[PDB]
Order: sequence, then C-alpha cells, then structure tokens
Amino acid sequence: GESLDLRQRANVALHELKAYLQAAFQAVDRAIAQKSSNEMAIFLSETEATLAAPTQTKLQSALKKTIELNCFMTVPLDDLIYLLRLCDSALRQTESLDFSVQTSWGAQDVEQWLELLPNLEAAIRAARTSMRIMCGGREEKQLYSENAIEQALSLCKRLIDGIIMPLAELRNTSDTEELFKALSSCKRRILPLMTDAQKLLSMMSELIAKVDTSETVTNALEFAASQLLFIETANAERDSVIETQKFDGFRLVAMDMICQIFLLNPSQRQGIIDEILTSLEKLPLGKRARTFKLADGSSIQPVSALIMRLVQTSAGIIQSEAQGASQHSTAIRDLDTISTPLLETARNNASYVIKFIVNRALNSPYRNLLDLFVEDFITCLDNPDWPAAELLLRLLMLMMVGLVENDKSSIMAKNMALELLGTMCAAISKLRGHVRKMASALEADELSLFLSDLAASALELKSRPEHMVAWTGPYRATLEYLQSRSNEDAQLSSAMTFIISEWGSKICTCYDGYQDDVLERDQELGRLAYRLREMILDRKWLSTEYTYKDVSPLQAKLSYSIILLRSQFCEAFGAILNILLNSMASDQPTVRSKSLKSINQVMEADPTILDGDSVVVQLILRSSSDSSTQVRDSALGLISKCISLRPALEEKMTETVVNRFSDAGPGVRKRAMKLAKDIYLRNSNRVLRSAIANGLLHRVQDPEESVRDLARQVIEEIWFAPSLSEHVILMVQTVKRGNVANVLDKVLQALLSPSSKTSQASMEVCRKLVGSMFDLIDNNDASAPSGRDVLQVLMIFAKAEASLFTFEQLRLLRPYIASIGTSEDLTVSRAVVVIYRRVLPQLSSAHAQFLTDVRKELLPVVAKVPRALLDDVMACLWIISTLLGTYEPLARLVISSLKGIQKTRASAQVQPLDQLKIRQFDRYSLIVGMAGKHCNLDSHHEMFKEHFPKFSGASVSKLMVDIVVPFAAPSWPLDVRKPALDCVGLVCQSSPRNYVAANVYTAFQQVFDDQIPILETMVLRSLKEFLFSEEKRSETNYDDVASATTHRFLKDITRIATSTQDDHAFLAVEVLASINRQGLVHPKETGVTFITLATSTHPRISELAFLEHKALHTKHETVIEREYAKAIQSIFAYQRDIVKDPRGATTNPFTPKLHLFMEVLKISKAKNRVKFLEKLVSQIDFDIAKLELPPHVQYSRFIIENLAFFEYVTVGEIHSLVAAMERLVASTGASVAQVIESEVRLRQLTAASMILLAIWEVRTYLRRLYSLARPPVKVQGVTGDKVWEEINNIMGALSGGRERMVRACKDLVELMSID
Repeated sequence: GESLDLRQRANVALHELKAYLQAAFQAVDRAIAQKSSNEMAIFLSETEATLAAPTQTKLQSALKKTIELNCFMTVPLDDLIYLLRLCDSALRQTESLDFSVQTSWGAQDVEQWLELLPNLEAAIRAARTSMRIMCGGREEKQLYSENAIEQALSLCKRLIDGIIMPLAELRNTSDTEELFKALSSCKRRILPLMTDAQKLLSMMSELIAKVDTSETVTNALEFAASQLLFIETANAERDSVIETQKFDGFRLVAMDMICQIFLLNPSQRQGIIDEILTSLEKLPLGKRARTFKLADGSSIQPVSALIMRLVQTSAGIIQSEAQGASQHSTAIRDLDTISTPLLETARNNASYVIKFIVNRALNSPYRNLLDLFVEDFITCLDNPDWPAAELLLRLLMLMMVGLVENDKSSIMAKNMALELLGTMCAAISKLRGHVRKMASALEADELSLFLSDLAASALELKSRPEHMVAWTGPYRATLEYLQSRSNEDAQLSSAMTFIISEWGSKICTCYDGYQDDVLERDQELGRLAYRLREMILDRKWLSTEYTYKDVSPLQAKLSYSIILLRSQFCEAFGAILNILLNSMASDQPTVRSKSLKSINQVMEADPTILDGDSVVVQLILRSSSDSSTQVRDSALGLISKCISLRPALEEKMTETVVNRFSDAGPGVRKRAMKLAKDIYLRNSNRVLRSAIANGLLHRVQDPEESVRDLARQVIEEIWFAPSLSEHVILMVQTVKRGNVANVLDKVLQALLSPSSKTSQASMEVCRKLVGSMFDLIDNNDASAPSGRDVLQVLMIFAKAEASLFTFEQLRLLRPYIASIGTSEDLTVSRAVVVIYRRVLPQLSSAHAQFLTDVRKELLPVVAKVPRALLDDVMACLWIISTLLGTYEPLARLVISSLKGIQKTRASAQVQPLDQLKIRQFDRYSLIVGMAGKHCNLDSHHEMFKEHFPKFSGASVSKLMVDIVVPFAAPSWPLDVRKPALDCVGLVCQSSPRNYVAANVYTAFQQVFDDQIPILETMVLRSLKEFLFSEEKRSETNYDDVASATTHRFLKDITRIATSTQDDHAFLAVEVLASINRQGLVHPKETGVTFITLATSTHPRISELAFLEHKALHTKHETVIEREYAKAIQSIFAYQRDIVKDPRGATTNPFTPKLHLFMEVLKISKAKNRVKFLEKLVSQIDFDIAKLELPPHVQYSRFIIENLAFFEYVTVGEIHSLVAAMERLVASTGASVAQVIESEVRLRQLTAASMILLAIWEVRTYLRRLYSLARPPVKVQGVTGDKVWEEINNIMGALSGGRERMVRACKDLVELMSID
C-alpha cells in the first residue's frame, strides 16, 4: 500500500536505502568489535570487514530504486564513499586469489574450493555495487575510480576463464568423473555464484554506456564476451553440472555486451565484426553447430545471431501532426534526413560482414562458414525478430549477381556465385509459396482480410507503395506483434527500431516516387512522416500515443512476409531465376547439377511459376535441345518434374520427349522413351499414346543395340501384356499414323518366336487381339476405327504369324474378295488378298469348295486391277491352286494372254497398232509376267504344247520370254517396250536361267545402250529382286548365272549409279551393293566407286555406299591401300561433275568431303593413315607444263580445303602432315619462286603460286589451330572462317585483274625469301 505519485515513491526508496545502509554499516561495526562474521558482514582482519553477497544484493536493488526515481542525488555523499571503501576491501581480498576450477581436481578439492565462495561472491557483488554507484549520474569525483573498473574487469576475466567455461565444458568422463559428480553434489551452492557473475557482466555492459571508459577496458570486455560467446553448453541436461539454460544466459549477456561495445565505438565496428568472424574460424567444427534456439523453434549458430544483432543495432520544421499533413513535403524531407543515416549505417555494417566472408571465401577452408552463415540467414529470412537477414542476403545477392555479370571474373567466383544464387532463389520461392498459403486462409478478421488482399496484390508485381506503408498496414502489425512479445529484450527492441527505420524510409520512397499531386494521399503520407519521425526519436512513442489490437503470430508472419516480397532481395527473384536457368547449360559438372537441384527446389516450393507464360517451362524445353548431351539428358528430368507438378503441361511436353527419340546420344534416347513409357501409362489420350507408340516402334531399327532391346521391352509391356478394344484401337491409330509396318511385323516375330521369354503366354493375347479386330468388322455409330485401317494392322499380323487366324474370320472378309473387281479402295483389297495369301496355306481342313469359289471370284479381276495388287492376287491364285489339286485355270489364263500377245504381233503386221491395242498388250504382258513371277507351271509342260504346237523344252518360262522379248526392240514404241521388258523381268527374276539366254540379254544390252531411264529401271528392278533373293538364299543353284549377267552388265549399272544423284541412281547402287555383298565381283572393280558414292549428298546413296566401303576395307585393306590416288581423283571428279560443288569441304559445320574416307581409316590405325595424308600432299605437287582455273589448281584447292579440317586423332599425324606440306612448299616453291624472280605465261606462274600460298595458308592455320604423339587438342578461338575466306581470296587471283595476278607471284617470292 505504498504505490503513490513519483514524489512520495522517491522519498520511500530514499528512506529504505538509508535504513538498510545504516543497518549494513553498523553490521560492519558489530563484525569488527566482535571478531566474528555477522549475519550481514564478514570479518577478515581486526581492522577490515566487508559486506556479504546477499546484503550487497539488497543494497544494489535499493540503489537501482533511487536511480530510477531520480532521488539518488540526495543520498549523503560521505556515506557513499564508505560503501565504495567496503567494496574496495571485498575486492582487494580476492584480487590475488585463484578461485579457478581444475579438471584434475578430486571430490575433496571442491570442498576446499567451496570455502572461497563467501569472499568471492562478496567481491563479485561488491564490484557490481561500485559500478552501479558509478551509473547514477552524480558529479562528485570521489564516486568514480578507474581502479574499481579495473578490479571488476579482472573478476570478469578470471570468472570466465576459471569457472564459467570449465564448468560448462566439464563432462562425465572416466578421467573427470569424480569432479563432475562432486560439483553436481553442490549445484545449489554453484548457482548463486553464476547469477552473481551474470549480474556483474551485465552491469559492465550498462557501465560502458553511462561513463566514458578507456579503449583497453572495452577491448578486454570485447575479448571476454567474445570468449563467452562460444561457451560449450552440453547437449542434453544429463552431462552438465548445472542447468544448461544458465550458460545460455551467459551467452546472451555476452551478445548484449558485444552489441554495446559495437554501438558506442563506430571507428572500430568493422574491426569487431572482423575479429568475431576470424575467431569463428579458429575453432573445431563441433562448435559451429546451431546451438542458438529461436522462439519460433528453429536454430542458428550463435555467431549468426550476434552478427545480425550487430547489423540491427544501427538504430541503437514541423512540431504538430496537423502541420505535417498540409506541409507533407517538408514532413517527408525531415523524415528522410533522420532515417536515411540509420539505414546507411545498417547497410555499412551488413557490407562489412558480406565483404569479409565472401573475400576470404574466395581469396583464401572458409567457404563452409559462408555456407553456414547463408543457411542461418535464410532460416531467419521471414522472421520479424531478425530483419537483418534480408539485408545481409540482399547485399550478398547483389554481390553474387555482380560476380556473375562481369566476364573478368574467375571460375571459382562464378561457380560460387551461381551455387549461392541457387539457394537464395529456392528460399525466395519457398517464401512466396508460404505467402500464398497463408493468404488463402479464411479468417473473419479485418486485419486478416487486409493482409489477404495485400498479399494477393504483392505476389503479382502490382504497385502499392502506399498500402504497404499504411498506418494500419503490415509494418504496424509487425511492430505491434514485436511490441507485445517485448520491455527489456535488447535484441527484440533493436529489431523494432530497425523495422521502424525501414518503415520511415519506405514512406519517403513512396512519396518521392510519384510525380503528380494527389492531395489526400500526400496528406496521409505527411502524417505518416511526422509519426514515424517521432517514433524514431523515441521508440516508446508508438505504444504511448496509440493503442492497437493484438496480432497473432500468423498475422505477423504474413505481414512481414508481404513486406519482404517488396524488398530489394525478393524482388530480384525473376532476374536471378534466369541466371539459374541459363546456368543449366554450364560447363562444370558441379555447377550444373547444383543448378538443377536449385531449380527443382524452386519448382516444388512454388509450382505456380509453371503456369501461363512460364519462363521455367520455356528454358527447360530449350535445355532439352542443348548442344550438349547430358544437358538434354537432365532436361528430361526437369520435364518430368514439371509434368509431375502440373499434369496439364503433359500433353504439350510429350512432343518434346518423343522428339528426343531421334537424339544423337544413345542414353538420352533411352531416358526419353522410358519417360514416354510412364506418360503412355498415365495419359489415356489416344493421340499422345499413338504418337508415343509410333516413335517407340520407329526406335526398333536403331543403331545401338541396348536401345532396341529397350524399345522391344517397352512395346511388349504397353501393347502385348495381360480395355482390349482400347488396345486394338490404339494399334490401328498407331499404324495409320506413320511408317511402322515392317517394324511392327519384326516386333511380333521377335515376340512370338519359340524358345523365348513368354511366347506361349503372349501368343493367345495376340490371338484375341486379332479376334477382336475381326469382331470390330463382323458388324456402326461411333468414332471407332475404319475397317480399312483395321485391315492394315491385320495385314501385318498375318504376315508375322498366321497361326493366330481362323477360317471363320476369313469368311468375314469373303465379300471383300467378290468386290475386288471394281471396288476402287485398293488398300482393303490388297489387305484381304494378302491375308488370304499368308493365312490360307496354314489351314489344315482344306475347305475345298471355299478355295474353288475364291479362285473363280478372284481370277477375272486379273484383267483390270493395277499391278501392285495384281502381285498379291496372283500370289493368292498360285497358293489356292497348290492347296487344290488343279492348275488348269491358271494355265488357261497364261495361254489366253500369250495368244493375245501373238495376236498383237499379227495385228502390228497390218496397221501400226493404236492407242488401245498397246494397252491390251500392256495387260497381256503384265499377266504373263506376274504369272511367271509367282506360279511356274513347268509341271504342265503338256497343257501348253496343245495350243503352241512348235513348243518343246518343258520350260514355259522360256516360252513366255520367247513370245514377249521380241517387243523390247527399239523398233516398237515406248508404251510397248516398257511392259514387255517389265514382263520378261518378272519372269526372269523367278526363273533366273532365262537371264543368260541370248534372247534376253541382247534386249538388256540394248536397253542400257539406249540410255532410256524408265525401261532400264525395268531391268534394274528385276536384277535387284534376283540378287536380293540370292542373298536371302545364302544368308536350283544360280551362282554361275548371277556371275555371268553381273559381269556382263557391271559397267552399265556402275554408269547409272555414278552419273546422277537421284533415286534412279540409288536403285543402281542398290544393285551394286548386293553384287558386292555377295562377292560376285572382285573388290578392285568396286572399291573406288563406293568410296566415291559415300561423298554423295543423297543420304540413301551416301549411307549404303559408306557401308560397302567400310566393310570392303574391313575385309580387303591390302587392296584399297593401293588405290588411294584413283579414289581421291574420283571423289573430286564426282563432286565437280555430279554434285556440282567442287569445294573441298561443306559450309557449316565445316566438314571435309573425305571425312568419311578418313573415318574408315580410323580402324586401320598405325602409320597407314599418316601416309594417306602424305599421299594427299603428294597429289598437290606439280610440273609446270599442264593446263580458267587450271584443273590441277581446282583439284589442289579441293584437297587442301580438306586438310584444313579433318578431326585428326594424333599430333603425330598432323605433325607429319605439316612436315610434308613444308617439305613440298620448300621443294617446288624454290623452282617456282626462282623462275618468277627471273621471268617476272604470267597466268602459268600465278597458277603455280596460288597452290603454294594456299598450302602454306592451311599450314599456318593448322600450326595455330593446335600447337606450335598422343591425341591432339584444339585451341579456344580458331573457328576457321578466316582460313576459308583467305583461301578463296588466294583462289581469286587468276580472275582479275592482272594486278592481283602479279601480287600472287610477289607474295610467293616473299613467302619463301630466297635471294
């Protein structure tokens, strides 16, 4: 009942302190008179006697009361000097005493140690009393003594070194077990000592702020506090002498002290930080653990907390709120002048930190401490208690962007900068996601609504500087929250002042950003200016002049996060994200994987960045087509993550996946098709699934083998595994989509062949698939597949395995056969006739009447249907006839056709035919030819003699040939010579013995002589079928036949193959490739031709010819090593006359014409390749006496432009090459240059020179392109455009302009300075 007005309270504190003081002094008197220690005093000698620690405590409390009530000035001076003297006695008592604990001590050393505690504690709290007396503002000199400060500082040092630290570090080890349990037995006596120490240290922190002190004192305090900062608190409260929280209290007191020293001495701030950051380096990692617990539950290492605290200590004309609303400009300017220096000092401190840690992260080990600092700052980024996190991270980010953006920066620095920009990017992404989450909640709360709308605006970059700095906005809420949680917490109050200054500065920026004059806005901003100014000048101004609602930690976190989204750090997101994305195509294998990791974290943290015009999607897709392999390989991973987070992207991204099926790398393809498999199972879209399956199937005929195995595997899983309608439909769509007929056939054959994985199990699934396809035809009104399209897949099924088909479902195709005669849809017709062709010979019951009827309905169509279908239907006829016992209908067809032919001849004897009889003959010869191709009626050698009396030989084949070939003569028109040669070709390909008859090869020789393309195609196709079947054979014996005709026509087929670059030539080389693979011709007659065709632009000629050259060299190197000159000359003549491009190399990507040649020479190895190069050089030598551009100059240019670029595989090859070029130039250039000096025909010696100048040009280009045995290496920037252009320049001399003709000879005389 003594809480009144401040006056009376002051008097009460005064009288209480006076009373207690007198009681203490007369307690000392009693303790001296009597030679014993009093309840309050301690007897030392018979003249001295000090105050005990508890009485010192109470005196301290009373003194604090007198100070806070501004009545400490009234305390009698004379009896304060006496108290200071008692303190000085208690301090002199223990000045030399050694109260330190030793780990070696035993259970009894602590008993002798425990007897010091009365005097020791009395001295500690005596020092505290002295300091507090020096913190009263009194002016008398007898109340201040440097020596008292010295004593207190000593006690602090010896307390930290001798008790606090060794007690914190002491564990329950067998070496120090006894001591541990001994001290643990007197906890209760240790604790008051610890409290005394804390109170003294904190009292020093207070001291240095109220009395000016030496720099040596504050340096010693900074060293001691720095030591207490890294105190080793125990893990759990089991192996610590006392409660760990007490030691935590020491850590906090130390942080407060360091912040105080840091604040009251600007000059050495950078020093403090600096040393604090190097002390952290000289410690075992065990201390670097995050042992500083935060209210929110997370943890940081204490050095991080201290650094940030130091960054936040920075904050450590109008006089009416109305005048500021009208003169808002002046209010803003005042606020600017007061607030900008605070944030300037904050940025200065933060920059001290960042500069230090980055500096010694690079110019040094220490990078791990930078990583730890960054991690802790990220942890505290969105914590309103720690606003310095965004500032440190902001400056760090600006610095890393800077390092990445200046090209004069090291690789270590760039790699570090990218690696950190990644983690920062991830942190920002997580913050944005968290803001969206918090703002999506439903809260019947005005503030929650305001924050929700404001967050909606802030996630997008919608400008709102005026709602952010609003009086009731996020800054207000954050500060009110920190206030409620705060009123002695130095850390929290520093955070508050810091945020207040940020608020003021943002007010100023908001007002200064607008160039209009919106009145009310400006007035409100002026009010905010005045308010925030008063707040910065006095922190208690906010809570004193206003009151506000209570803010929940959720509302506070959302508020501060909204503020962060508009900070310079978070606003950089986009920019730095790009830096990250573009760093996926990096060079190092660690910055790339790290970048990918950070991009994944960014995506998962806030998937909304994959929506709309998402740059992440864009640049991931661009990554999938990067010039590097594993960059695309990982780009597939990113694509997969995108699809995982937003499946809507799936449909538009699979197109990029299937494209990667045709990627160079054999691994990226495998990955892309595994991903495409997963997508196939996920997505039921028929267009996607069909495209996937089409690509996968296309990848069965892939170069690499493992990829083929994978293609098969997957196709077996997704198509042929135990929705059937969906399966069949997907198959129909897949085959209808593209060119996947033969391939799927070989998949089914590689799948259903016996002695395999699951043949008998995967057989009946195909049986029921086929049965379904027919079930889809037995019958509408649906988007089901077309019967035609179904028959296209049933066709290839019947080709693969006819066992799957049954007779009953061949009866469903029955009406398709009857309509073949006119039904224009030829696809369906060929399909059904092929299905009968393949299936029907597999039946066992032999349905006689069915076969007979089918033939009777299938023969008359022979007279109309086109050729391609006439083939399959004729085959079907032959089959039917073999299953049946009869062949007379076929023989009748052949005989009637032949009769018609010789009737055509008889008619031609009267009138020169007409446009109608020629077509009749076309059909006759076509029927005869196809019949000869499929059905050879040699067994019915008597059925034909009855109609052709002068027939004898039992050939029939020769009868057809003998009747038709007379019309292949040039005396007939082309419409007649064509189907005649076609007929005899179809006959011969299945009866090869007719080839070597004088009757036919005279017509073939005539064809090749006439050089008519179409009817020599008629011959080439026949020879192609014959030889190809002759390969299926080896891989009744027509070897000597094949060789006979092969040798007769080799020259002609070669001519056709090497005269043009169109498909016809491809047919010719397609015959020669077979001729060579079989071995009918010697490799000498073939090598140069294929070596030459390998340089063709038509891909189908180049690939096949390259295969034949590669295999031929593999088996017959001995012979090709001798035909190098003719091969080079041949390639040049081919490029000049056929391709019509006499250059020695292509334009982009700059590859030589002979790059295939040398590639084949990459298997021979040894110097055999070297000599080839040398031979090239030797082919450039010349003898004046030869001769526009001389032939040898065009050739020389052709084969030096090849030397420029070749992808040499050893430095010995290129070294011997440039050696041969220097040797040649120095040998012939002597004669040339010499006779030039004399004579200077002019064009003759210019021609001469150009060769040498070009040689030497390429020579220098090579010397600089590599180096002035073992594999070679290319130099960074030696593209090759300069050497190309310059070569052309040299090769333009003889097109002048006699001037340049002479400058060429001159440059040659000087290039090799002789005289």
